[PDB]
Amino acid sequence: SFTIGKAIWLLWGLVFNNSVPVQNPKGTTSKIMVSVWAFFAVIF
Amino acid sequence: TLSSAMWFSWGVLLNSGIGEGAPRSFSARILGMVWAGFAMIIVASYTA
Repeated sequence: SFTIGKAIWLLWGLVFNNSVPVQNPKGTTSKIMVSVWAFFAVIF
Repeated sequence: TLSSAMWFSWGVLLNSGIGEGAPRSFSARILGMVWAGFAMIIVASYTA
């Protein structure tokens, strides 16, 4: 149930002081990648 | 539940939302509480 549009929503919300509920991924690699993106967002 | 207890620290330090697992035992919850504390008192200071 993970499309290619329901991921920009998550990452935009995360970059913008995550407050809206979204649907997290399930793969381990995707988990590590969204974690790296979170580090990016906090630094930015 | 070792994987969840490993994900918890990264998910509480990086302001992420990956992983949904919380400590259950009371004797280990309080410590985790102050863990969240440490989070703020580093990152905010950094910005300052």
